[PDB]
Amino acid sequence: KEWLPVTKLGRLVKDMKIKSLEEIYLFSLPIKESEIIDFFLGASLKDEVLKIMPVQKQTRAGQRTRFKAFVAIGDYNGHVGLGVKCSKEVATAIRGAIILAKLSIVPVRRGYWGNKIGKPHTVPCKVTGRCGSVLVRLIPAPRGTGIVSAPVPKKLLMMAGIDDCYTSARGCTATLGNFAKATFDAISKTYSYLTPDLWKETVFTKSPYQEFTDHLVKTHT
Amino acid sequence: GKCRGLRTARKLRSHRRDQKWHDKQYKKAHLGTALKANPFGGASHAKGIVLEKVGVEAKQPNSAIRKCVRV
Amino acid sequence: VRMNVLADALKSINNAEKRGKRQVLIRPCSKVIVRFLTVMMKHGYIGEFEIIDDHRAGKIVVNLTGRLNKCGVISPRFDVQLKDLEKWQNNLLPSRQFGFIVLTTSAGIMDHEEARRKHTGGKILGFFF
Amino acid sequence: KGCEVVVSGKLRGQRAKSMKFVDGLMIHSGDPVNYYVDTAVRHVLLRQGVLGIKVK
Amino acid sequence: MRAKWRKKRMRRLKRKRRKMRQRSK
Amino acid sequence: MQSNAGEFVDLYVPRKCSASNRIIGAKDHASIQMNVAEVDKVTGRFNGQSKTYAICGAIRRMGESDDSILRLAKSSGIVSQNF
Amino acid sequence: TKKRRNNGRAKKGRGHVQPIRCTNCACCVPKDKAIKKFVIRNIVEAAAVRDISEVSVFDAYVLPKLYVKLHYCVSCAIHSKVVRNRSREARKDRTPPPRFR
Amino acid sequence: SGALDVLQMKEEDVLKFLAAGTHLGGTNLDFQMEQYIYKRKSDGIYIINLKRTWEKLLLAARAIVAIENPADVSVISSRNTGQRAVLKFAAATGATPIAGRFTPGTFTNQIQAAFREPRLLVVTDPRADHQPLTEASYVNLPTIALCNTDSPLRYVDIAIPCNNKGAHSVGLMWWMLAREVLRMRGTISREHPWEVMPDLYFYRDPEEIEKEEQAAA
Amino acid sequence: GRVRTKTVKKAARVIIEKYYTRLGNDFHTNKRVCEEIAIIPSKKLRNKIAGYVTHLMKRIQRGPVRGISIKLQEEERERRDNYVPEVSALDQEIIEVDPDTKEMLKLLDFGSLSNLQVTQPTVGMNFKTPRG
RNA sequence: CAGAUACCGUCGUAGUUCCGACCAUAAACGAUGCCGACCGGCGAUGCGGCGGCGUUAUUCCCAUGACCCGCCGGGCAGCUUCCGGGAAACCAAAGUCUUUGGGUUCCGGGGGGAGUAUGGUUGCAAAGCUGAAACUUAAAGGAAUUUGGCGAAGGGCACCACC
RNA sequence: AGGUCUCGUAGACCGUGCACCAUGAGCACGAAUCCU
Ligand SMILES: [Zn+2]
Repeated sequence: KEWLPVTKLGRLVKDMKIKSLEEIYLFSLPIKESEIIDFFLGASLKDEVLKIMPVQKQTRAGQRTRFKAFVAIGDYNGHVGLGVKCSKEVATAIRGAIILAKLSIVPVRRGYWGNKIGKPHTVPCKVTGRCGSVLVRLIPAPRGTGIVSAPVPKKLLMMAGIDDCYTSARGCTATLGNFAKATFDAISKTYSYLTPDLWKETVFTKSPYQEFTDHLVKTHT
Repeated sequence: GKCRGLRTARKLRSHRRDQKWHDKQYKKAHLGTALKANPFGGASHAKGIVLEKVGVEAKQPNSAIRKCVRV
Repeated sequence: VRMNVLADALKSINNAEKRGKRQVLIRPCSKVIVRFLTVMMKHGYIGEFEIIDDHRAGKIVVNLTGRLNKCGVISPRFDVQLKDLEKWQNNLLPSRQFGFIVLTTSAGIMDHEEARRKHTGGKILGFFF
Repeated sequence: KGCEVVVSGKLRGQRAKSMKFVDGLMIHSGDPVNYYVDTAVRHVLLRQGVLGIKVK
Repeated sequence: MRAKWRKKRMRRLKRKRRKMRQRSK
Repeated sequence: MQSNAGEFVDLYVPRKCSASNRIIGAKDHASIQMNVAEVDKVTGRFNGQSKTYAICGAIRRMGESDDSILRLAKSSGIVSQNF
Repeated sequence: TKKRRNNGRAKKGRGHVQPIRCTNCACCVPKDKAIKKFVIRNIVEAAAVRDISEVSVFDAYVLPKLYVKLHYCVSCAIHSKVVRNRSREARKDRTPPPRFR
Repeated sequence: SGALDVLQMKEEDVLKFLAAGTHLGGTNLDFQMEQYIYKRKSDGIYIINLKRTWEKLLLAARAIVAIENPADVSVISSRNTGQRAVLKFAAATGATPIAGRFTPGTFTNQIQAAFREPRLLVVTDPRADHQPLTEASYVNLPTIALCNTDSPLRYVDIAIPCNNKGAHSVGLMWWMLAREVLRMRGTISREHPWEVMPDLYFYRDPEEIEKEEQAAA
Repeated sequence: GRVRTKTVKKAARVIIEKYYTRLGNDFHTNKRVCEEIAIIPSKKLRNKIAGYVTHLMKRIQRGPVRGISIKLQEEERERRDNYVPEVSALDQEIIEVDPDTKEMLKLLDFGSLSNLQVTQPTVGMNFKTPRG
């Protein structure tokens, strides 16, 4: 129940200067501190475990076993994350998966199918991610349909917050880590796709360092 | 698809026919030799009367004898 | 040898757009290539494109901008109807809010929404988004 | 400055497996283990069997 | 038994079967 | 971006590159934010106005970033025309 | 798998080269595959040169040299320890071994 | 940054550049370096146009003075030619020095005692400093580098074309960049030369130190 | 063999870095210093530490050392790189200027300079090592 | 050597060489079909052509050959790269592939039975092409990682090893 | 007229292939989370 911010970003977040996490995503700062997201996203950041599988490295005297835990965390109105940690026991492997998933979290965008009435509910276009041999598609769906997929990307898109999707996977789907990372990579690059809805040139607002350099030279060495 | 031409459908149909013929399930289900060698003759059930009761053992990992019958 | 000049031109401009350059040397010339690039210009995807006059074959130099995702060719030329085009934009366009399908029409080389509102159809050419 | 707990015996099964819980600093050789680490070995009489505890 | 000597043994068996077939016509 | 009512539905609009006009996500950490000071014509001193540009990570990883910044200064008139 | 960029030899557009024979063995090996070694030797070795020059009638008599070319099959080359196996990362070193004396 | 009459060279900076041998480059060529070269002469040395070096140097000075905190500028040197030069540059312009043994994971490992958060990075040779460019890629860190005609322009943003082999040119342009940064900040004069001595940034081996020990008292 | 441990070497290096004017080359004297100014739990460790201190003195009295920084041995480096000569080595009466870069300089901004001269080009163009 | 019609050593018939008539088989392998467009850099090599300070065929000129400096076209290759691809080894093609369509020929649907039996065709013959089925099986495989064992190599140690 | 001209001698590539050497019965391999 304490915090010493070792980085400049942590001090800026703690000193009530940076408003949301959206501008941190906008300038693409590397978030090397876990509890920045804890400070921004509160109790709505619900987590659950995907699979705890064992990996074994054999030695001369028997074989040594380690457990790696795939854990996805995310908020149901946008941001979703995913983290893999391999350690000795299971509980601190779960905690390492929590901290590494809270480190690696990205925002998503939501669009419309056909008609633009109300809140966005589905993915804006056909987006596709790939890791390993696993190829995952995310195709927009009409309103009130629901996610149709395997249960693991289904729960990943529900914790992402999208209500409607169409999916089509290919490859060794049974490897849950590769499938989860492929779905996370597919949903992460929605801000890497250029659309005519935002063809206008973005005004270059300054970095928070450019306005809070006085505060940081007061509070740091 | 490999041969993509606007006036090419007989070649695609014949090649698909040959590669469909060169299969396992389709070759079994569309040749008469399998049903000639089928004891049931392509039927779900069959009747019969008992010759004798014999006994055969299991494979290498499982150690038991399974008591089949000769009909 | 060469079969479609539009396929080579679209592949060349797609490769030069992915590498991030700004000028593309389209070596063939055709009426369908000029009309296709004119449609892409009218829908706000490219800028000033050239036609270099020569007594052999013209060359086209385009002014690229960071606006094109992928432009491609559907070979061979598939004829469509008005009801048949919906499946083509279902399985070819990435979304319904953007993207275009250019198809040959007796009214000229012209996209799919305009061919829909003019109650017509014809052979397909390609797509861009 | 450091401690560790070892529990050995039949832990939820038939084969005897040992769990070792190390953290901190801990020496093992020479004389200073006489008057820096304190060793206590106890036996626990469970319903299933016996259990051994080493804390240092 | 590697593949080449298996092929040679199969060739010898084929020769013997061909000879007994042509002598048993 | 916009609905039938006219409200803005995206959380934020992402940054667009100055040179290649591409899009910058939250995972490409190689993207920079160059601030270039504007110097007054007569005194040769800093005034307080700057001209900022964004360079994407791919064109900076490839090595073509410096001529992109040079062309940006050519278009903005910071660097000389004859050069 | 593919161990080397080439196939352990030095043909790129030929398909066939004339065969040669090993020295320790009698193995038929292709010419561009065999590990050649053109050794430069002389008549006497290190210390007999003083005795030869003492017994040689001609003053300042220059000593002759023996030039032979040695061709090795790769098994006979490795068994004679003229070439040794290398690591996967350091296999791609076409520089010759350094000479000092 | 030199399109006007106030940010050009008049008569003597060209004398310093010709005396230090900055115009004499190398014998090979990088594929992005034909912009800043004139043509090959005899004995295979590529000569560098002086206004291109001037404009890139003044653009680097503008980039340095544009940020507020001078301690956020990080100077890096690894070779022996530019050790004291970046120390004097950090003493003059307020930068922060790493000269010799840039440890890996300096900008990424956030628990080290030597972990630093800069905002602008400058080096002396991206061939000799191929290690801090990797961490400069891993964080949001633009780089300004002092490149020769043979140096690869990978992971760089502002490239100053020069000669970085001899220590004379390296010391001269570190002093030169120091004076233009101090001019654009607004401390020293523009028509009166600040040139109290330009040999303070030059590197010298201790053999000539013991030579002048033998020569003088 | 007699190879010193990281503890002995580290303690000797830090005791040279902290204290320098209270030691010497005599082993028993700085053995007594190392006994007085530090806490050492043994006699043999104290003797090993004092021996490595004496070896460090014999190293230091020759020349510079790359591991130990001493304030009395410091200020000498900035003494050597603070003073400057009278000649700046940049303002001479002759500058070696090739005719090609002279023609380059004539195109640049100038028609004539007061400190430049023109030499002759070489008769033969060889500039690379023979490698084929 | 226990056995040795095997490794080894000495002889030695067909064959190895040339001509005339056959068969059409190889790890015939770059284990990578042909044509065509695009997509980075660098040092070199072989050919043909173009341009240029200089040295030589003994001293002047020109052209030819021989060096040096560069360019163009075709080709055998090489180094490097976070273009990109792949399961990876790796590949400037094995890239431009879910953002899936340049033209076109052949060819594979888990492993074994099996390149087997019959039929046809070809061949003096040996064999070549075409080519199944019943039955049996839950794995057979490709790349890479860590102690493992080598009558594998390179360095050290031990009187529970030797001298 | 003078008398062994001068700075150190790693002043080793001299060494190719080295007898006989087979076999191994098997039952046991276990796959993990939270603070009150
Ligand atoms: Zn041999």
